[PDB]
Amino acid sequence: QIEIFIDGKPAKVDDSYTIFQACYENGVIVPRFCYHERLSVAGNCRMCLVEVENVPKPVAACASQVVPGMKIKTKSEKTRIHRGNVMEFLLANHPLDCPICDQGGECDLQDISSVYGYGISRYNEYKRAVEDKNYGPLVATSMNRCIHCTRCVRFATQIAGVEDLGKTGRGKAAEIGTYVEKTFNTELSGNVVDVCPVGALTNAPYAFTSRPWELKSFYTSDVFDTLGSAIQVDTRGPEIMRVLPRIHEEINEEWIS
Amino acid sequence: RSYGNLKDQDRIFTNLYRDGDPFVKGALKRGDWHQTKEILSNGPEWIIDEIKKSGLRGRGGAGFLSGLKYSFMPKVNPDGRPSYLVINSDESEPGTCKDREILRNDPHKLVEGALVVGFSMRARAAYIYIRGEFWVEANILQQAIDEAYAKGFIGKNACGSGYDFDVYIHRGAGAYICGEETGLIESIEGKAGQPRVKPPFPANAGLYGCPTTVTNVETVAVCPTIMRRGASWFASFGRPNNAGTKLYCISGHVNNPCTVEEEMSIPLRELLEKHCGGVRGGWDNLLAVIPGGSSVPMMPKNVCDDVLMDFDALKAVGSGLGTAAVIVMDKSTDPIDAILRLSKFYKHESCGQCTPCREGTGWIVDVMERLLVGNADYAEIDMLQQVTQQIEMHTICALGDAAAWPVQGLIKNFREEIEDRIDSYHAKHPQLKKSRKSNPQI
Amino acid sequence: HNIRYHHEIHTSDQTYHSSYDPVGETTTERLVRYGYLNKDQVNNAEAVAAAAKEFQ
Amino acid sequence: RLAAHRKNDDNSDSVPFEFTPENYKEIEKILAKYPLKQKRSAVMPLLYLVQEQNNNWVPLSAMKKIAKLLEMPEIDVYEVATFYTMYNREPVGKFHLQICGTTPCQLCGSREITKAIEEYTQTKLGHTSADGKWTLEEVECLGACSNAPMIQVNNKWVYEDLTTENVVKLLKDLESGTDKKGPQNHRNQVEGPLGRSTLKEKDFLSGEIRFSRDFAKAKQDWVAQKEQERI
Amino acid sequence: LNPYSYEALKENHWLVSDSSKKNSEWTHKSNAEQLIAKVPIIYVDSNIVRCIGGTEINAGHPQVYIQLDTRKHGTPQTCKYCGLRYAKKM
Amino acid sequence: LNKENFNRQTTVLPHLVLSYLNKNDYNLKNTKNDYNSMEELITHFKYWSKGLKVESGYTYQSV
Ligand SMILES: Cc1cc2nc3c(=O)[nH]c(=O)nc-3n(C[C@H](O)[C@H](O)[C@H](O)COP(=O)(O)O)c2cc1C
Ligand code: SF4
Ligand code: SF4
Ligand code: SF4
Ligand code: FES
Ligand code: FES
Ligand SMILES: [Zn+2]
Repeated sequence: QIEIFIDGKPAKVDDSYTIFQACYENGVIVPRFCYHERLSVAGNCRMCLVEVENVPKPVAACASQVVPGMKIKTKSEKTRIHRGNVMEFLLANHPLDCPICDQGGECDLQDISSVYGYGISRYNEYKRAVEDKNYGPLVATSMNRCIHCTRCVRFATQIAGVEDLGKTGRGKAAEIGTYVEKTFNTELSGNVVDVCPVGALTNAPYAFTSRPWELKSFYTSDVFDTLGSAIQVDTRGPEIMRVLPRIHEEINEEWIS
Repeated sequence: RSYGNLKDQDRIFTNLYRDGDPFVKGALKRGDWHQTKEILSNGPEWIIDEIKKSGLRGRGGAGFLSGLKYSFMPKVNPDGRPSYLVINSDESEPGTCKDREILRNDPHKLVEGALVVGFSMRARAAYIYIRGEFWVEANILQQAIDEAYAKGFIGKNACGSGYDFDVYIHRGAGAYICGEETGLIESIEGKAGQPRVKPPFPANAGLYGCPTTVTNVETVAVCPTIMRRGASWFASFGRPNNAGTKLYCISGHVNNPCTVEEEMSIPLRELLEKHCGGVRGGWDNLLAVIPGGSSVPMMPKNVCDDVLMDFDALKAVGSGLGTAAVIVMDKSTDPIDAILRLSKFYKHESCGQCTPCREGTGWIVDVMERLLVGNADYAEIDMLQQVTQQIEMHTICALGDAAAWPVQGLIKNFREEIEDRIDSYHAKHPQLKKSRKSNPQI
Repeated sequence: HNIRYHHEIHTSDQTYHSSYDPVGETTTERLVRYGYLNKDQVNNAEAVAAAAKEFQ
Repeated sequence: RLAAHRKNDDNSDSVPFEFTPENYKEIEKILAKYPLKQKRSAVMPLLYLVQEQNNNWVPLSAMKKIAKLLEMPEIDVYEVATFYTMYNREPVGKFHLQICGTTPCQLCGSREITKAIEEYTQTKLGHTSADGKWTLEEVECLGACSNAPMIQVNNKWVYEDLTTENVVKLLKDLESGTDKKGPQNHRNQVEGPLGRSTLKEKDFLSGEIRFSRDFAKAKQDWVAQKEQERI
Repeated sequence: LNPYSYEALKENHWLVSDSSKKNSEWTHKSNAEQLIAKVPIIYVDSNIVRCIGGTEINAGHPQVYIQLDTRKHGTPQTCKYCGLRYAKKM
Repeated sequence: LNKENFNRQTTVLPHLVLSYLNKNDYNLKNTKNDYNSMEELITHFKYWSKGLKVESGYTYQSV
């Protein structure tokens, strides 16, 4: 139990918290791409960088523990500059794919850019291009959109229990996926799509058919297995369009088969 | 006093020019492995205090105080887990070629220093991380370690002091990022070798989750001689807070490129026209000098005429000692071309783990390629400065700063040259319409 | 090539609020309503002074 | 190099691989070098062993065999073999020339010697010859900046101080196998040309060198002084 | 070959194929598939190609970059905005 | 008088004030659109799919 400061308002947290956890519990939203509440902590992206006094370098909120008496300034101009720089680097090599990307309308990259980025670009060179891989009829791949966030690798290793995904190569030319031509065959495979923040991995049956804003959602439970998985059904008119998992923490945690 | 002009008696590496057998026979003839039992008889705290009083600082390109850093290691492990000492024999910093000479000429010095330091920190084993390009050096060091086992200096009754110490060689493949300590540990643990997020630091959790420390070859190799000679002898050389001798490797546009050992805080010009035969074409023909590795920003002649070669002196002028690598450039050198090649080096050696480095290295290379030919704008220099300032100090490890610094130095020292190149290109190449498309691939 | 200040830093979004007590309210009513006094200890100098200091 | 497995008829799953008994003894020694629970740490050495016994490149089947041997997933072996540029994942020519191109070697004429090698071997800077004898590739700094420009062969042997004609002579010697290691001129290892400038004394450098200290008295002085200052 | 077979589905992004391409005048109400199939493959010298679907910016589609360095040498790739197909020259 | 310049045709230049003061914004708007910039394409998509976001508050404006 230690006292910290977030934008001038004193708060009390536990000494085991990270800055991101304290900010979220105190109602402060910090942008993120690689941190997930159920996977291991990675610090590869840098969108969660915040500004703290007496610490010259920006500190990653998700991968740094709180210090008694520290002050986090998420509304300073320095934090805005940090977020703008990171967003600029993230979008330097991103493809102009939003009209054809199934993530449009619910992409975290789009919303984070709109809210926190500088709002305009200056990169005027060729972007990298990546050939697409085949993972099976459930997962569609567009690997030009990947930001190397490692969420899929961590999900496959730590949640699904399969060891087929990884990162091969070095530098800007490194690629995420299997080294050889191998399908991503497993139960809970489609869940990896929900983990990936960009349109790099998409729901292959749910390809091009719908957009997020033209759907109505209902909460219900599944009957395909005797675990009553809490699910969300998204429909457009008289047609059911997709099924997503919910949060229960006593059934299915976050995941569906 | 005027620093420099060191006597031959005060050299530590007397085998640097191969004047004797590098193996155990020559090592004993040169005084290695002498009175090591008496050194190990004293407590580790005494060794720590002697290293602290000697004033030895890290030779790996940082300059941290070795004694305090070694003292950071824990004194006891309640879990029963061991402690590891790691020798950073990887050397991929451009311009630096000293540890190769140490390994291929004085391996037993490295082994003795490893034993002494590991005993000082109560470490079980020592892992020496040699780059794969040092095949011959790895073989020579392995033969020296085999001789040390055969003579009963390390392992089981190491020097007859009751301490167990094993020395192992881990040969790593081609990767500059493997010189970074956490990346080095990850490389040892059967992984790619990407740097970790600190904290935690290796003093708490390092190799295999056990406490670990990573240190350069030179400091380890000079520790036993310091212990035998004494802290005062080492501190008697160089400026305050810059004590001891230093190995300088000089290459490029100099008359006599070579590796020498000299008292620290030596004047730069005095060093060049004492040991390296002077700049090609004379001192007036000098254009720029890189005082340390390629990470350190380049210097113009104005400060090179007077600056000394040490940590504080080079830091006060906007540079650093780094790994004591000296690169000399003539008036026939194109600074833009050299810095572009350095940026291309840094682009290829990024591990790609974290965003700012992974994109900014390529962006810097792409901008510098157009800057070289003049097909750019006056505002692109400021854009490059801002891009470097965005890359640096935002990444996981310190490689992003090492990639940002040389371009900043080049801009600060030859903005006028860059502008002249751009002006000539635009004067010889009229163009009215501006393309809305991306720049052509180079 | 300058993009850092494409978005406005200072904007005209400031709001200012004023809150006043009733004009006809006396000192004793203000002290009682604010939980610094009770109706019984009215018309007593010590209670009024203590409530005034506590309020101040 | 591509960060993926290229489809090759001679590099498929049907391609056999098996360690030699001498390589098996080397494997058990390497595994003895590491803790019992950290067998995966031996992935980098074993890869070299493969590259030793299979013509300087590492096939996919060898990587699968290493993964099975070390009880680690194949994807980790893939990541290790792809991260490091010193491992060849495709067959390579008889003489793999790795010309240094970093700025210290560039200032000494790396481009000129590269052009000389190009015009002799009839093979471009990043290419393998038609007959397969030569594979020219450009690499970063090789830690021999003082003896620049310099090249390396087969990740084994380094040759320094090359000129336009000396590199041609070195290539001919490598073809005939009668080459000279180290510098290609009178230079003696790292000491510069025109002789040396330091370590001139020889009486001290040819006899027994000793430096004796009384560590017992040193320790007694240290304990006495720390106790005195603590009191 | 059976369009519902494993190989045909696997080499068609797990979709039922149509070699005649004449199902799309009813399902998609046009003959664009035939017309785009009438365009041959463009062979590019470099490893990457840039498509904008026209001679100038804003006349076509946003700039996209297509990789031609494939796992199998010379495998053609399709632009995802316009149907043009490219391959690395030899 | 100029011979080939556009100012020869007429004396009215409806962009002279805007280009004089807001040169930086004039340059960015005239060089980057949603066909060659990622940020601008994201802005276009969000603008035409969900619209701009307006901070909560009350206003009254008369003309
Ligand atoms: C990108 C990078 C590369 C490095 N390369 C080396 C190297 O080749 N050798 C070395 O001794 N230290 C290298 N270092 C420094 C080490 O991380 C570490 O600071 C040093 O080994 C500490 O030892 P010292 O106290 O003896 O200097 C590098 C650091 C970075 C960030
Ligand atoms: S993943 Fe898709 S919607 Fe998201 S910003 Fe990138 S291209 Fe646009
Ligand atoms: S394919 Fe997507 S989820 Fe996977 S690592 Fe890449 S960006 Fe993250
Ligand atoms: S700064 Fe570069 S080298 Fe260091 S962790 Fe990030 S990507 Fe890797
Ligand atoms: S969310 Fe913290 S570094 Fe990625
Ligand atoms: S630059 Fe070539 S060996 Fe260092
Ligand atoms: Zn197109």
